[PDB]
Amino acid sequence: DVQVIIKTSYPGQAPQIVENQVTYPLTTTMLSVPGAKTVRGFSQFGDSYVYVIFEDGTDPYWARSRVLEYLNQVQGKLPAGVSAELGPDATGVGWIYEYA
Amino acid sequence: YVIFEDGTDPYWARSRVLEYLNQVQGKLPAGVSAELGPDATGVGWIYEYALVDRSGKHDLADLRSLQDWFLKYELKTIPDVAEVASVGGVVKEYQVVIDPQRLAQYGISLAEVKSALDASNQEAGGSSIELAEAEYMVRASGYLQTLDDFNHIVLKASENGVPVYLRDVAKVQIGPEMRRGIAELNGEGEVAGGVVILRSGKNAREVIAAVKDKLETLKSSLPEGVEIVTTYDRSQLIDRAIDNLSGKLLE
Amino acid sequence: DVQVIIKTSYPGQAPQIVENQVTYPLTTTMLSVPGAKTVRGFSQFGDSYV
Amino acid sequence: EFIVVAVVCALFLWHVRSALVAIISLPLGLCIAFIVMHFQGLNANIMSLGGIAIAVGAMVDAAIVMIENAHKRLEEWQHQHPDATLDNKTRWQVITDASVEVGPALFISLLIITLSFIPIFTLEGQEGRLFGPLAFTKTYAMAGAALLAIVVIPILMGYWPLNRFLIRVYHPLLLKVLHWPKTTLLVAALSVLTVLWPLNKVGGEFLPQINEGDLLYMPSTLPGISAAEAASMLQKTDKLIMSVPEVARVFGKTGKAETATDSAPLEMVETTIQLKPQEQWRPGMTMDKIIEELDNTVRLPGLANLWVPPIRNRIDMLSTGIKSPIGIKVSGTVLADIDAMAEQIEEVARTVPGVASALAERLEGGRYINVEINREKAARYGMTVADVQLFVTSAVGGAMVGETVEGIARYPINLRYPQSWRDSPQALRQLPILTPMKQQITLADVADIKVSTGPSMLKTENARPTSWIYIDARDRDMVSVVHDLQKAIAEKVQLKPGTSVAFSGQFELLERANHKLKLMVPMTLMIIFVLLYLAFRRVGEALLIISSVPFALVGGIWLLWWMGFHLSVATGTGFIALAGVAAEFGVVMLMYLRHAIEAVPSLNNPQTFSEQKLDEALYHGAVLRVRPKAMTVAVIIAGLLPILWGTGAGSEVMSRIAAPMIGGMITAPLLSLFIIPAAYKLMWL
Repeated sequence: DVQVIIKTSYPGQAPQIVENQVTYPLTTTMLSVPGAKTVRGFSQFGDSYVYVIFEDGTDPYWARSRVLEYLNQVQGKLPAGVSAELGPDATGVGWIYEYA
Repeated sequence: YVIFEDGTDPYWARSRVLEYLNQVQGKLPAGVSAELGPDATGVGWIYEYALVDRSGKHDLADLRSLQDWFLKYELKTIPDVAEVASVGGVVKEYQVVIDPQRLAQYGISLAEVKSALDASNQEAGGSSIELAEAEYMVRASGYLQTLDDFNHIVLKASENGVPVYLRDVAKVQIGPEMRRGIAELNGEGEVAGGVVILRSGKNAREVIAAVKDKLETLKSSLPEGVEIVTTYDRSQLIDRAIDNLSGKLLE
Repeated sequence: DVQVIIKTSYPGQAPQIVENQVTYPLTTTMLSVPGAKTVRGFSQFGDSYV
Repeated sequence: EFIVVAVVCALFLWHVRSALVAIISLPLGLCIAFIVMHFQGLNANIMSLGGIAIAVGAMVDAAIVMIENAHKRLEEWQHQHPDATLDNKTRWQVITDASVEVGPALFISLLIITLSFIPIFTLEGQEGRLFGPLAFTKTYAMAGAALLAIVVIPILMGYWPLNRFLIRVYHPLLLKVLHWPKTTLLVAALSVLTVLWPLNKVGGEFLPQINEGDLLYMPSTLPGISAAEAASMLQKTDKLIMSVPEVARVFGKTGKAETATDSAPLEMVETTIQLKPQEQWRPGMTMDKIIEELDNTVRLPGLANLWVPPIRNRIDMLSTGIKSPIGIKVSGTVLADIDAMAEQIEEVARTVPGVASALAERLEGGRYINVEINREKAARYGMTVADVQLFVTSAVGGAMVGETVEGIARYPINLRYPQSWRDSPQALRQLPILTPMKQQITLADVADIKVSTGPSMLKTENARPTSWIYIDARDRDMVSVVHDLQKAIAEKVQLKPGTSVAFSGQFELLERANHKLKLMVPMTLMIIFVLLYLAFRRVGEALLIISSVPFALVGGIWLLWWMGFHLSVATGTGFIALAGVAAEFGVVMLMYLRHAIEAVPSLNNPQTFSEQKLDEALYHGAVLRVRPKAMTVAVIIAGLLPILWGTGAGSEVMSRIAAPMIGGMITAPLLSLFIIPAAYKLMWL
């Protein structure tokens, strides 16, 4: 599907704090993006991931362009040093080649 | 307000305005930052309600907090609700008022008071140890919770003597932030309320139906005495117009 | 052709430093953009164009 | 498939150039399909080639029919006039007439096939993206074949033992059927009604287990383990996995790679086992037995084993998030209620006979060392909160402070106290504190430190906390165990206000596809009926030959039960495709029979009590029309048996799509051969 990943880093903050101050305003904001099917999200001791999966027949780039706007709109509310960075242009199924 | 030509994509315009916003951001003042607006316009004010309390119990400052921190998040999850705005009420504000006479006796300047006040609201623990059996994450407190915490912070330490506490130069209290909007019902008194703003280009009837259903299924969680009275609803006009046109066609 | 210019300013940094820390991560990153034919780039004593 | 179709055509017609004229329709159809899909922007994958391989026979049948008709007409002409006297003019004339006599019917039949398989484009989501290319290429191939058959085939047909046995076996049965048609229709109704027996035993799933050369290993464990212990567990489990003789490489890994597409924390194993080519083992060890051996060899108490292919596992994790095929999400707002409900459900699920394992994710499974910094004491010594928590964010911590550059590379810096000061909480309470007063004190004089429990990671779907339960069942069916778990957790477990339970994973997609397929049949039937009225211009014959698809469905489901396959979306597509082929066979039969009854016998019925010559017309419609139907059925079955018996890469889906059609093309034609003449004779009176 069309998936967009939002990874945010909050150095040294218990899961609850990072979920209240970082993940919640992002998961509730990305649910208003035009064409967002679902918004999964989980926060760990220092990080917060948010996966926005869109509806069917959506341009893979229109989705990113529309997520950037809401990212900018929510950036004004995040903590001092936190900054939400967009994910790459690939997904989990894109792991093509692996070497050691 | 940038209004574009006819036949322009509502999203192409925003994507093209973002670029020029970035281009001009380098010239703005130090702390100024231009933020884009929502995905709606002025004509998108679909539904409006007011939070009334006919018991004289809940103060004006509690209704607005309830709105902001419960309903703005419960209703924003509706599929095509562009925004939920709050009108009227009072915002809780920690006001620390300083007495010049008592401040001069101790010989403290405002810069130190400010630097000591705005440097005790951090919470961060970034270590990880092992208790001989498994991982152990590390926390660290530091958030400000109550009022006495404001009177328990020291500004300067007196060597082998009573340090000066914030309670000695400045007294704390709760107050209303400078109001930017006042609202009121028929003739009774001020009331806090909300405004639902719809996304440009979507149907209003479905959004109103969903909003009404959620506000109804939420009627049990609200405190005792608070009620939501609708002050503007656009579904009535839609129903009237559809009925009139259908009757005209039939006749 | 369709050309996009990226101008970055690094006040007072020898060409090599600005090329290692500014121009290289930009020239190597812009080569992954969908539809990028080529990515030219050069850095001077205080600036970097791509 | 091409070779077998050519062989069948050459064996049935017994003429090499006729076989060439018949098979030349396949390469040109393939070319047209490839050109159209290149114009659209598709690539060559399993689905496209599968669609073409499915359409091979359905595109050759219409050409072989016309070839046989031209053969018969030339034979009759030769029988009428002396041999050794012929020229291109009369031959071309008779061949063109013979081709025009039967063109329109087969053209409309190919159109029926195409526009009756077209309704499968309504699938949306994963199954839609999977079955889009198949339908696209099948439709393109069939359209090109119809075009060539109505345009090109006549030209190169004009340029260029076994049937006696069929007639001898058909004659008496046809006569005895025409004697009493009512009993024939009754036994047909009974043969349709006898379909309820296998429907119960046939299982149900989403898609077949498409097996590739590798497989993943992702066991579920508790997050309470260290780094060295995790590495040791990884080493031992990899060395145990390598003990199987069907493993070439093993690349285990815990934690995450330096990318945003991987959010796995430590304590989470994810190994990629590479299997030797399947030409390097006893030819009786399938993938299921390899998975069984792996599961039985690497028990390693402390892990919930799980084995899945990489591509399917990652697609599942992308579309739903649950790695296992079956999963249960417990939603709500309170963490304690959700955790208790997940525990209950996990404990009840592992009693179902088909389930192999069940594990619920714990929310409150995290150990914290809470350091409540008393502000009064911290102030008595003259030090803010930040100054007293810097002794744990940097000394007991080690947060970064900067990065040094070396050419292009960059490396971080650290700062922290020795290891002897983070041994135990009692070692923290003795941490030396240098107050701003240049004094010496401990950490217990300014803060109270204790140990407690709390959330380790907060998973929220749609801005609501959720707890996932991974189920693993490899022996029993999927829908069976799903229904069994539903009944169990609805019987012996009580719900709590504010929490819900939802089955996810493959079951949601299965239900969506099931509803789509259920509402997709009316469109197919309507298109078939419309295109049938377009050809016969009568509702009677249209309904007559459209009442033949039930036998096809019965045969398909019987073959599905017999082969051991389960009901999935592949079988649904197979049935939606088999309907059109059944309709096409019915059209051919009734067209030939109708020409028969039209030519001679339109004169004797006006005189009442005249049925002797009415049966001779049906006989003529079942003596001259036996070779075309047998040839069509033979080529249809032969162009599908290869992909049915195939055992390679990606053959699962194609075999599942082909089994229903091969099953139905044995029951629908065999019954039609007796139900079409019976009902038609009944209708003519």
